[PDB]
Amino acid sequence: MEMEKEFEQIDKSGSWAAIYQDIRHEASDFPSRVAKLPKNKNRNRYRDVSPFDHSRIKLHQEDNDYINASLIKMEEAQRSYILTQGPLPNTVGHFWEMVWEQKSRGVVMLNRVMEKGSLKCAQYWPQKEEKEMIFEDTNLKLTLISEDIKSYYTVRQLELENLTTQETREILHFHYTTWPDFGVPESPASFLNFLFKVRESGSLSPEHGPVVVHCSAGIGRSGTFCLADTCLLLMDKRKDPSSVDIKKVLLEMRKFRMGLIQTADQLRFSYLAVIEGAKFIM
Ligand SMILES: Cc1cc(C)nc(Nc2ccc(N)cc2)n1
Ligand SMILES: Cc1cc(C)nc(Nc2ccc(N)cc2)n1
Repeated sequence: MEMEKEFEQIDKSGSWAAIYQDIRHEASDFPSRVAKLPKNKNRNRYRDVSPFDHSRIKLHQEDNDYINASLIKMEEAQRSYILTQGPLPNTVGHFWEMVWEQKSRGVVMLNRVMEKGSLKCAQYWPQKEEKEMIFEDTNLKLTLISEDIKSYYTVRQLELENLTTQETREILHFHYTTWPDFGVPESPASFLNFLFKVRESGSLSPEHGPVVVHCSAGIGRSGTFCLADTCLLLMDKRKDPSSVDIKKVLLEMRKFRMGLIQTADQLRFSYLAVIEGAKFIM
């Protein structure tokens, strides 16, 4: 079926939970043996969210190459994304090592450091220009260059220096600051505006490594971001845009990382974002 009328048909019939459970039943199951090794217990934020072995990002290190991060490679759309958990106190150095080694230009952050009164990720970037951060375990230095605070999101320019080679690179930090503590946004308008700002920066484009996107577990809000981006790109590429099937795209992405889209409300919000976004494109 088309998307906008399949949407109203699920709303009128109140069957979002049944649709979402079908997706969960059909989703791929691949091994995640490296994630579960005992030496990696303090590299995982949640015991039930792990990268598959076949698509995990490897750190360029011979001691321990593990980070909870996955490469989502969308062949028809010609887009790639790295989805990862919010960094932990003992993985902030690994996180920036990955950004460096994978040649990423942008980092997309969809959570606040504290939500619901608990810590959802480490304060992994500097808050003041004159107070830089050094990661001694991976030999990187990180400096805040500038910060632009807007009503729904903040954009930061950061400098990452490999202290071994003295090479430097500019990284863009796109921080969506207004996702509610509970539920999903009422309107997708600010989320789409944010997506378009990331696109306009070059961070999603083939001349760079894959964008790094995270929330707390790296599957819920993070899944919504890449699902909406990929669906809209396919609608531009194809002769028949109504042939884009959001459930099939989500199942394709779940071949690369488990659990993408965590609730039926997030599924409905993804439909809404793609629907409204397709009107603005034209
Ligand atoms: C010398 C010194 C002393 C202190 C207290 N912080 C830093 N740098 C730093 C900046 C930002 C974060 N998040 C962490 C550390 N550096
Ligand atoms: C200069 C400086 C000063 C301080 C206090 N920390 C850092 N780096 C850092 C590394 C890992 C975590 N978690 C936090 C900070 N760097």
